[PDB]
Amino acid sequence: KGPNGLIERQVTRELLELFNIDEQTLNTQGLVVTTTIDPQAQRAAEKAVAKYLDGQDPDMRAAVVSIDPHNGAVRAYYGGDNANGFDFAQAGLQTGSSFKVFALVAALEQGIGLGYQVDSSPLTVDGIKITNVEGEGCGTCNIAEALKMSLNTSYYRLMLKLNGGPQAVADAAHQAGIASSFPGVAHTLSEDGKGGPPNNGIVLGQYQTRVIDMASAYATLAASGIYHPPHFVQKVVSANGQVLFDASTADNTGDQRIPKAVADNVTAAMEPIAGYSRGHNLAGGRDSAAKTGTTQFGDTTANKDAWMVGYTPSLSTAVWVGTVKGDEPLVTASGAAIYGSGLPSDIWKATMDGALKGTSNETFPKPTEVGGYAGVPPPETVIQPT
Repeated sequence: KGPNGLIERQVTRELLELFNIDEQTLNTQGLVVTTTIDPQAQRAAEKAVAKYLDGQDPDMRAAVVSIDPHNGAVRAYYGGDNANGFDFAQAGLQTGSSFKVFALVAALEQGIGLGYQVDSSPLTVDGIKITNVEGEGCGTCNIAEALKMSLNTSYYRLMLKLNGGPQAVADAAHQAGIASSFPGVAHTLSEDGKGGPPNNGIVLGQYQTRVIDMASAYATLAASGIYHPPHFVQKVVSANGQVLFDASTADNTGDQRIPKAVADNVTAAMEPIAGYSRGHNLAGGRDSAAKTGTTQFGDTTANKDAWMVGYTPSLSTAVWVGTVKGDEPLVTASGAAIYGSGLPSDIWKATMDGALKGTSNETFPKPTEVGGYAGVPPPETVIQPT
């Protein structure tokens, strides 16, 4: 069946929850279910994956989820190639340097603006040395620049400035739409596993999160802080045409999870990142807001997971690349390590370009001020001899 079968499994799970029935009952009713999938987006995601994984190591894997920020509809969903196999778009995965976007949300919510300056040098805290996986430093620079350069050190210091520290980061992530639980994880972003607080590694993307969670949380940002629960079912009709559910008819205001000024300043900091990240601006001069991620393998100089998550006002797409075993250096066929700015960014760009083909280029709202800064700070008579 293909990627199609993974979509069918999510749709089924959603219907079971909607109707409070078991699968045996569902499958004998003769229902016709319209999904949220956009064919054009779905094909673009599938093509992009095949193009960039073609000829690589067969243990390489990817997952792609695209959500409409206007309503939470899942427009494209790629969890793997096998209908009855594993769905990497629901796996608990480390997010590495992409997670620190939530620390930026947390900081802006406490009135710290994009111009706030922080040291980016290496840091040691409780015996652990903290350095930047992507290998950049700026001395001291503003937190917008630190986001673009993926400065984990800066954001670790920023987190420790916040009221609540790592809990502020988890609270912002959860509010954005990172789910509080999923299968295999009863309490996300919790060190004890029971609802207790995270440790400092949250800002380093060390907790497990799903690709669908990242696409959804970034969609909240894309919608100026309005959250919509992600869903796969658009409409359900009975065997003889009675509408039993229709997402179109429901109360489609969302919930204001993040204040608009905060979300719009996050977007402003993220706008340059696609182009900065090895020239992955969207085709045709279309603006975007994006964030790369890489996780470190063990405490080596190798990488394990690589991410690109980014959006326009009309689509938010998260892309992960890793390996099926999850226990080995992430490298291309050339031998080189995979960072978020490489293959996951290739896939994100191709997916988004193909999904948004046939639409005009949108622009982002002008941000208003937070902590004294609105958006990213911008960059004789001669007599001789005597």
